[PDB]
Amino acid sequence: VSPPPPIADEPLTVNTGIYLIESYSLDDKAETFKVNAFLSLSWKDRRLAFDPVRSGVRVKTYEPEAIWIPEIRFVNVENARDADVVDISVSPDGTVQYLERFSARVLSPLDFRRYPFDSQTLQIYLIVRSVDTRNIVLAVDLEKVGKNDDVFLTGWDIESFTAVVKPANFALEDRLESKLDYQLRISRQYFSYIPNIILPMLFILFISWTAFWSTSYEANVTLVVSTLIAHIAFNILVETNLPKTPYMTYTGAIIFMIYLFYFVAVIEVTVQHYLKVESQPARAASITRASRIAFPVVFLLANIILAFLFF
Amino acid sequence: VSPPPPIADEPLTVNTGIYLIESYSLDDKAETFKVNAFLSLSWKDRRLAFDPVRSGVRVKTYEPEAIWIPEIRFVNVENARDADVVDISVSPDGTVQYLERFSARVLSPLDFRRYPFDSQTLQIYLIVRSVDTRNIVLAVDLEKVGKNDDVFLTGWDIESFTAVVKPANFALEDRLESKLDYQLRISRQYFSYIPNIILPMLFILFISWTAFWSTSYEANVTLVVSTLIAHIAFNILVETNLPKTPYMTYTGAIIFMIYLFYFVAVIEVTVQHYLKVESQPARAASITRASRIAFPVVFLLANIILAFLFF
Amino acid sequence: VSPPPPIADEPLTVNTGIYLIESYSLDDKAETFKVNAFLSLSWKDRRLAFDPVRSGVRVKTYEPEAIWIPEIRFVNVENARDADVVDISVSPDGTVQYLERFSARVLSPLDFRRYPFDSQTLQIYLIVRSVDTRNIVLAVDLEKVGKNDDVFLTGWDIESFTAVVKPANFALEDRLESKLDYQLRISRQYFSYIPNIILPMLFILFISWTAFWSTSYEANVTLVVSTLIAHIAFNILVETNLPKTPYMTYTGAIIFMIYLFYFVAVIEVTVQHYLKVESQPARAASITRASRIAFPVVFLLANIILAFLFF
Amino acid sequence: VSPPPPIADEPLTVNTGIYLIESYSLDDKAETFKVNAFLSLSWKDRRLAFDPVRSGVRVKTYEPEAIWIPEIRFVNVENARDADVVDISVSPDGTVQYLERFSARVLSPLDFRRYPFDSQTLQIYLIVRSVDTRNIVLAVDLEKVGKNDDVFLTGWDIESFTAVVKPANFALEDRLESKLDYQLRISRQYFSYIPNIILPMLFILFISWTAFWSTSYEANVTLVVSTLIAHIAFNILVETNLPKTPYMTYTGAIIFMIYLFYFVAVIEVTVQHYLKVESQPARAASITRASRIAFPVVFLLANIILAFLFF
Amino acid sequence: VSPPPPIADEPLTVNTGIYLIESYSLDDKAETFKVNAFLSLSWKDRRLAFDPVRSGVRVKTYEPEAIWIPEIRFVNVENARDADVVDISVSPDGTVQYLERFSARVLSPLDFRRYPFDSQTLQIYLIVRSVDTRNIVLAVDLEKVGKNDDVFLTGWDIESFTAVVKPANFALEDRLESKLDYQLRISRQYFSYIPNIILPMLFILFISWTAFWSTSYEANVTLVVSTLIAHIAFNILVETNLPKTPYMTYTGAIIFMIYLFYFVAVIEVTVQHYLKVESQPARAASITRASRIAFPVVFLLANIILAFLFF
Ligand SMILES: [Cl-]
Ligand SMILES: [Cl-]
Ligand SMILES: [Cl-]
Ligand SMILES: [Cl-]
Ligand SMILES: [Cl-]
Ligand SMILES: [Cl-]
Ligand SMILES: [Cl-]
Ligand code: NA
Ligand code: NA
Ligand code: NA
Ligand code: NA
Ligand code: NA
Ligand code: NA
Repeated sequence: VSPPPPIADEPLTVNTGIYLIESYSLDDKAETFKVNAFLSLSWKDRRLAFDPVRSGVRVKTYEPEAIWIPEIRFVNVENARDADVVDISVSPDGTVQYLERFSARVLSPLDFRRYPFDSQTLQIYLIVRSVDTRNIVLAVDLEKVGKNDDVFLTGWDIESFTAVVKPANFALEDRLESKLDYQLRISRQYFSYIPNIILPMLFILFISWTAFWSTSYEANVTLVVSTLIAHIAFNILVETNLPKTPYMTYTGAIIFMIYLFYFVAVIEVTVQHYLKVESQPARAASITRASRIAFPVVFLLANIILAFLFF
Repeated sequence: VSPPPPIADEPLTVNTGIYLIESYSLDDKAETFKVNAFLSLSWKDRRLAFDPVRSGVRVKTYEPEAIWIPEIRFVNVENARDADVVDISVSPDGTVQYLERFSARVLSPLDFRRYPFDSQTLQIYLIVRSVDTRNIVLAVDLEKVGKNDDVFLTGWDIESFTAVVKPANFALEDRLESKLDYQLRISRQYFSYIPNIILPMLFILFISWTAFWSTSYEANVTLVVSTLIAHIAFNILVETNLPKTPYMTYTGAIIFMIYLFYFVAVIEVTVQHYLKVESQPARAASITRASRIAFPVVFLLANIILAFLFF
Repeated sequence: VSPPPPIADEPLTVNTGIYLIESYSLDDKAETFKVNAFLSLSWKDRRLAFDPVRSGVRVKTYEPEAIWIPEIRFVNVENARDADVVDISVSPDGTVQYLERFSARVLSPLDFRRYPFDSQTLQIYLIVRSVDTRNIVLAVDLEKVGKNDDVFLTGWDIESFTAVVKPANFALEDRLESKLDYQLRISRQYFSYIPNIILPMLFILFISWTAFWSTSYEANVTLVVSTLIAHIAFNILVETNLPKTPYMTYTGAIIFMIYLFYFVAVIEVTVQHYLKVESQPARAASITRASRIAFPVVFLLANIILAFLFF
Repeated sequence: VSPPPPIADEPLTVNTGIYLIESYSLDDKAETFKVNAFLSLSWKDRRLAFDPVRSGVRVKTYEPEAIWIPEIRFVNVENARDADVVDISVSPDGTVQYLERFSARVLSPLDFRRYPFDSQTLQIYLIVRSVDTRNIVLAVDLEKVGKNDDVFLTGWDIESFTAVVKPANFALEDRLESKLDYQLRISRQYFSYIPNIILPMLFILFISWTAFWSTSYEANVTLVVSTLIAHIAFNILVETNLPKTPYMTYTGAIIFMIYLFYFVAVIEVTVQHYLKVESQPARAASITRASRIAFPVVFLLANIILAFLFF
Repeated sequence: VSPPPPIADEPLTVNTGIYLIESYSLDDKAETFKVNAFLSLSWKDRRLAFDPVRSGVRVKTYEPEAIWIPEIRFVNVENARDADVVDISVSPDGTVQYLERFSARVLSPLDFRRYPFDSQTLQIYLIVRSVDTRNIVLAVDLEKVGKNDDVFLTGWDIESFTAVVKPANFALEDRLESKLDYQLRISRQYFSYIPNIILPMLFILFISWTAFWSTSYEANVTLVVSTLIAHIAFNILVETNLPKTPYMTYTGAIIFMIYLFYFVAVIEVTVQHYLKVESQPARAASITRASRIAFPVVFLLANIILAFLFF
């Protein structure tokens, strides 16, 4: 089969739509999600036109093999989509109405700067390559763009599914390509991070500060080093659920800054002991009393400044 | 092939029946499960009718290619089901009796609020898309719905496998769709959680309370901080077998609350030492004696209130 | 093609055989194993009979497409088996001799009660569905049942591969089904559990009992709490190699019981200190002396009783 | 079909070009990467020549089945590439212009010596096997060699995508082979290694050196042994993201050397205590004072020498 | 198609050759490796013979479909190999020269007794099943056995790739089978085990022996118990990279024996304290002084004896 011939010198407009059935597996480390959806295509093929009076039928159904169908592909996919044709219908004027159900693993990068309080715009790019006989341009039929009410992405809130209606038309290996941008806007459910990571991490830090109400070097060393090791365990746990970013994340900044607090608590604990041994308990006392106020105050201001830079 | 033509203006009724052969791999984190079952379909095609006297045969067998078969799909699947046709039989009146054996990865959300004492209703949605010539409606043939007595879901108790007999008929991309709800009711085997997570977690907590019968600051600091770290290990272990929920789970609530007990034990241990050093052992004694009763009592009431809110 | 017609009213007997070449991937968590074997089928089709004098040939080879072949399936498989036909041979009388080499992931439940000293009977169920024209019954040809001398299941001892020669004949969706039970009997190689889990676990427990020869509360608290944490690490390690059972396992019982020993060692360590502080070292001395004998004795009797209940 | 016949004694030149659409999943442990690209092939087949007046078209399209296409393979792939033909265009001279979109898992060794500050040259080898009738030679059409502006390897900086234009022509099993080298030059984003591994590791080491300002053997033993265990956790974490190299890596060398510092800190802590007990606090004092300067100085020079050997 | 008919009563000799292109993913726990090679087959079929004078051609190319090809299989594979035919060439006498490029996951057991200083012989078994008309025997064409110089197995040294030229001819289900043994000889790159596991493990052990230069029970208990827990972490790490063997490995032996050293250090530490408390510091002194020499000496002799038994 050959593509539909033009009346003048106009390109062929293939009207597209995506309707999400199942959205799943957002892998933060891999920066990938899986999709199960309807892909609907529509174009005019004058060669397929018929008279509904003479033919009796108001619509004709065709097997993909019988008629010309445009080679439509996804750009940002891992492998070629698993697709199964559902229906092909032709109207009297020759307007073809194609529908397939597909499944694909989409590769769209994420912005972890505000993590776990981040929002994302997942991208799905549709593309068509022009043939030598005719140039093919993509279009968005908004009535056939959308999603199921049951569509759920675990640990995420699905905000919207829309399309950037104007295609990106460009040359690639001396042939025209028509790209379309479908956008899935989602926002992370930060809830569980609070009782599982944030609050346990602050509790261990506050436990280290009880060393400011103790003269016992041996006990202090145990308090600050034990809690420091539990902080290393949280840092390791957190970095396992994220990829290696060339920038700092919100949780990353807080986790890093808390090391400085532990490091300075060790210097305080050391200085206090050294002085007690040097028979200077009075000077050691002043530094400990100051630390009781200084540590929570510097922690609160530091966190305010960090939240300000990130939000 | 074309669909069966109607006598009047009635829709085509495709009678369905899923019979579970194998139920396996319920991944709590992914909220998916895998199924292996028989799918049976039955409809009338007057075009296939024959006289049993003239043809001799009482039933005719057909290859899927030879006759019209409705395009039946699962809604909440990851990818299209792996299916293999077992038999196609036609009765004199033209009643077709289709049977296939399939396997699919079903995606159905889980409610972790009462975990590990939760029960679920796993959903399996069957669907058919109406053609322009005729509208197709699904039906449940209850004589052909069921499961093998050997069907076993590891770590779960299979309660029932039933179907919501009235289909959800609705429009989707200007065509009628007929959805059916098959339900697999299961309940978690909470047994192993008791000797592996719940009881070890309570033992370490009770070990921390032995600090209320000790005047040794150094030993107390070791007791409470060590057990706190083992509690962090259990929290990390528990959260690895579950997804990130925008709500609190039963085990989650208990695990979180226990941090508050450890935090308050550290303040008690600190206060007791401070007083002993300030030459106030009498006041420190009263607080320690009170803690011996207060801690187990507040723990028991808190747990009663939590069980009440969750069950 | 149609099935072979009967002489009288007798069912068609399909003679079966399985010869294992490769057995691998016994996942204890998934309760699955993978197999690569020969499936041999044999039946009489009188329509295929020939005279060896007239035809010259003593045997005729057919492509699967050319002749009728029974639809044979495995019951307890995850997905349909990957099969490749090796040979199809027809004798003068019409006896067909089919042979294929297949690979499948078998789902057969395991009994972890005596773990890691358990033995299993892995099940492989072969099934055939009767057609409307004729009823098909399965049979075991013992000369074609067996296993390769190289067959090795990692961490397991392969005892036998046999077949329960009498099929389970039953009705399923108003048609006859003939099921056959092939059994692979295996026994776990418990060896490595001794130097890697059992002996390290007993060593840490015996190290905790050295607290019965110490008056140092601070050292005792370190001994019992440190070793308790190493016991938690072994419990976590052990439960990762097993699924969640609704019953107690041998290792499970021992691991759990050992927590009680640690809990009671903490009470002893606490009581001893309390008394020393109360200026009652004599009473504390009696309890410590008793613990030295009591702890290993109660541990030995408890373990004898447990081994008795489980073996 | 047979290959194109020569005019004289010249080999057939198949012009190639790879245009990267997606580059993802660079696994350091496996030394693999995944690619999604355009493969374009072009050759002359005079047997396909046509007159456009006669044909009614200026460019002919063929299905792969219809015409002779050279068997082009990748060398360093795990399995055969997943390819889908996009277009085949024949011009009146007989110039075939083939285009396919493929995806493959490329196996290429990585040099971890300077890790995590390493740069790589990923290799992609194209090959063609000569037939008995004609010898096939590969060529690079530079106008068809490029990469999409969005191509992003997570945790890596993509520097260039080029081709070594001169093929490696050689004998293999008495037939000519024409190999082409496509190179992807990338450089690791070392950023995250600094706040997640390097700085936490140095902080714990500096915490161990606070033992040089303490006379408390019990506290010192806790300081040096605790931090040593946290260093073991970092070493285990680091070696999990890398394969086993028969050479030393930069991070590997630093991680190893730091063990020597911990080992010598333990000897210092031991010597200091032994002397204090032997009533020689003066000698112990000199060694401790020297250690305060010696340890950071020897650490700084050692690191300078290491950076010098590796960069 | 039928197999080539015999002149006498001689079997058909199929000449084989494997040429490795890619050898990768040796997974110790699964005892598997993945291979990507060339499989070349050659046999005489007198029916395909031609006169080069009359036919003009010196060689004829055939599609697999057109001529008889022997069903060649691998024995020790997980699934059937992914193969793609490269070329089929026929010489005047009727000598067929087949060539395919395949990929397979080979299952060959490994001997971990000397681990990580082990060497292996990975075995690849080629097999052919004789038909009723003729018996098929395999042969090795040494000129077509070999490997690419770039072939690299990560963490392993490839020594040789050879074939056991005499096939194992045997009966299996009353038909002859001709097995061939292709051997890939490899030796582990033990290098990284030295700075990552062996040396860190010895350092922690030597740190435990500093307890022999301390009278401080509290410090000793910390030294020996802390280092014991780090030894448990190395044992857990090591056993994760290996399968469960019914025999002892070299690393396994050393790791196990080191537990005995820790156990005896705890008894020494306990005895020393008990004596000091019983006002017997002189007796405690003798035992401690002896332990300083005894422990490293018994460790050195034990290790010599172990290396001797294993190498
Ligand atoms: Cl696609
Ligand atoms: Cl489906
Ligand atoms: Cl099957
Ligand atoms: Cl390829
Ligand atoms: Cl094979
Ligand atoms: Cl034999
Ligand atoms: Cl034979
Ligand atoms: Na088409
Ligand atoms: Na059909
Ligand atoms: Na301590
Ligand atoms: Na057949
Ligand atoms: Na071709
Ligand atoms: Na053939």
